[PDB]
Order: sequence, then structure tokens, then C-alpha cells
Amino acid sequence: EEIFTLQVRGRERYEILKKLNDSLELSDVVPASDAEKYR
Amino acid sequence: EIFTLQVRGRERYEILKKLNDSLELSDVVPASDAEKYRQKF
Amino acid sequence: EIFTLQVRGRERYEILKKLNDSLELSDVVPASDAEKYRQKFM
Amino acid sequence: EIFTLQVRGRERYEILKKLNDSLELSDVVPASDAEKYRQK
Ligand SMILES: [Zn+2]
Repeated sequence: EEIFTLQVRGRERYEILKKLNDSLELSDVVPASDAEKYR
Repeated sequence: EIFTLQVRGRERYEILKKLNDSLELSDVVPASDAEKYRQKF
Repeated sequence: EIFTLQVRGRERYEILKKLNDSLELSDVVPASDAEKYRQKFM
Repeated sequence: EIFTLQVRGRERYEILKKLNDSLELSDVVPASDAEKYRQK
């Protein structure tokens, strides 16, 4: 897959953005119908 | 422990809804299951 | 108009609020003005 | 300090870039100037 890079200033911001990235990754691979059941 | 956020405009709403929905999702999918879904696709 | 969002937790709320305010700022500052700030304060 | 964040896929890269550029802009715009732009 097409891989990209971002420079992030500050450690807290990196932690926040790394969490968003990982969260978005999971949402992309969980069918919406599975996701409504987990909710 | 609940707050409501005011969002001005549709484009910001969709971005911020998306992020919020995604974080909540990570709070309710089990670690082993999340891994399965990432392996699969 | 106005949309509202139910956010769970103080920490998550502060993060999404900061993001909201940052996107707002980005929308009303011209790119030309942005680069002037990015160059002079960094 | 500076960190490098790897992202897979165009969709996600664009969203995260948008957020990160936004965060950085608000680190260099004075509080006073920021509220003037919001009022304008
Ligand atoms: Zn399971």
C-alpha cells in the first residue's frame, strides 16, 4: 500500500496523532455492520 | 463523563464525527479481534 | 449552522476541541498569510 | 522534538496532514491575530 510520512512537532501531539491513525486504520477494516454491533 | 462539542460547518462536523466515531470504536473492539481485522485486509 | 457532538471523557473532549479550533483558524487564514506566519515564527 | 509518523493510504494521510498543518498554524498565529481572523 502507498506509504506516507508526516513530521510531528512535540511528543504529546505525536501521541494524539498516532492514536488517530491507529483508530482510523481499524475503522477502515471493520465492516460498518460489525461496528454497530460492538457499539 | 460526557461533553457535547459545538461544530461550526458541515466539513468540520464530518471530520470530527469521523474521528470521534473511530476512537469510540477502538474502545469497544477487543484486542484479538482488532488484530484479526487488520490481518484479513 | 451548528452541529453538536457527544464526546466521552475530558481528555478526548479537550483534544477534539483543540482540533476544532485549529481547523476553524485554518479556514479563515489565507494560505499566503499562513506561510508568512510559518516562516517568521519557526 | 520532532517525530516521524508513518501513514498507510492516501485517505488517511490527507486527513492527518490537514490536522497536523492546522495544529502547527495555530502554534504560530498570535492569540490576538487569531481572534481577528475569526471575527473577519
Ligand atoms: Zn473475540
